[PDB]
Amino acid sequence: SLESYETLKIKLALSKYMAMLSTLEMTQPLLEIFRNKADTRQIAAVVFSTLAFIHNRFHPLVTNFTNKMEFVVTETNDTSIPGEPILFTENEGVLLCSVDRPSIVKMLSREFDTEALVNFENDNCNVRIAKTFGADFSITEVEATQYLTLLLTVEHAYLHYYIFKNYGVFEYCKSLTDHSLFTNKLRSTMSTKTSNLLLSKFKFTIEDFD
Amino acid sequence: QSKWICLRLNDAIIKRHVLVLSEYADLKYLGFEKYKFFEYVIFQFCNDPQLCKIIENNYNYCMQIFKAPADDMRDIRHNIKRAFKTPVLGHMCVLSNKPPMYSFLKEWFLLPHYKVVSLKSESLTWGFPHVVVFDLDSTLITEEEQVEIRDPFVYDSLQELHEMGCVLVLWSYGSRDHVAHSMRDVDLEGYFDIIISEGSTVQEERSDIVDYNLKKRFIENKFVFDIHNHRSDNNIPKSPKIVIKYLSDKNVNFFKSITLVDDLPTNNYAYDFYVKVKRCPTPVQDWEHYHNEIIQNIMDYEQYFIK
Repeated sequence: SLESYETLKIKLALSKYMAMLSTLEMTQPLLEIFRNKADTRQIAAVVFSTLAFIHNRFHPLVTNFTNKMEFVVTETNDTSIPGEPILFTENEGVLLCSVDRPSIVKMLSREFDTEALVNFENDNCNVRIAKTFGADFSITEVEATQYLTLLLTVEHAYLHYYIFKNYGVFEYCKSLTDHSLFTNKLRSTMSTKTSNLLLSKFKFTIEDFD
Repeated sequence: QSKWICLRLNDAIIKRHVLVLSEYADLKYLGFEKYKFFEYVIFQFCNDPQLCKIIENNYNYCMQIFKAPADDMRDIRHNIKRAFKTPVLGHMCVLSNKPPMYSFLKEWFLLPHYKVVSLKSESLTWGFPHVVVFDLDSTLITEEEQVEIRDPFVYDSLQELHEMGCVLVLWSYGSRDHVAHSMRDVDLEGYFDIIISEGSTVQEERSDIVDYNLKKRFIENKFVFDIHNHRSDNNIPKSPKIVIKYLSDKNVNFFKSITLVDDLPTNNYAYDFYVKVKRCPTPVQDWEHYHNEIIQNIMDYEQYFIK
């Protein structure tokens, strides 16, 4: 399908993101790393590097980035707010961000489904048994799902940060009270590389019923 | 008039078929695993030598290089069959990503690629056949209102043609209705394979039920032929498009060659062979030289090249 190569390009950008940080400093699966305080600074650096890649692919026209900013890990509702497990802040010049690890840890736990859903295969001997006649790499779909999930999670944060930077604190608050600016906007200067951004990919809605 | 190049797949997991390329990078539309579905792929020769060099470095498939200034369907097929030592070849695939504008190839069957896996295989012959096309108009009938065969020898020769494993296709340009009476006068339903009618005219093919009396098992020979040329002339060519269409409808999927026998050279668009019928209001009984012509035309590839 014409859809097919777009899916392949999306998978390609996905893996292009994945491998670099899956090799650099990569000690253990994400869940193992995040389960404990073990190098909270490692978790911080991981998130920072993810944000760096996001800035890269959003604005690759100029690859430079201000490496300097502060990290905060917190562990309590008093320390967190629903819906935004990441929060940017600025204090008298001190640019900082804060996150609640347990929220995301709990989040990355229910990915247990399987996709017995729709058409595939074109089940045929030619498809399979024809080539049944004739003629450490360890990865799995559930882990790919988890990692893509976390990426999409960080997308929200990165957009928030970008807008806050470009428009100042007032609009930061305004947007947090109302993300309507996010509402249905591919429209941009090309420098956003808006097609690079995964909002363009898939769509969802609730129905309020009874 | 161009140089040309072709892929030959290493493993013909699907055989016989060929494709035509506008870009070497068009591969990206094909993506993973889809490449295994095509035996050959022609491309116009590289202008940039680096493209041909990358080709030469590639080991995933074999390839060939040649000149074909003869920008003709059948001549290109001849050249490729020479290059790959093969008597019979499959259909030519096309994609929504529109083909290169080699539109001199316009008049042909075009295969929407995805069908290729869906394609059946057919009982109709145990071996790959040749095919021969015929008309009614001034064709093999005597020209009077009631017609003899030009020879009963020809009458039975039509039957014996089945001994060679070859296909008989009659498309009367003449009117539909009378042909049923014609066959009732002299029936070749036991002697002939395929029947079509009402080809006489080209008509404005642009965007802007039968057998009620006697239970014939015939069809609407539907007007589905393009204007195809958008020009001021007067020609009604026999359409390989329509012919291959009805063939594959009869699940006829591969063939060695096709010949035309007709009174109009004009309708021949580079058919492999043309037999200009001699007009004949009397039984000429000349058939034996027609026989010889047809037999030698068939025999052409026994040397493995038609010449």
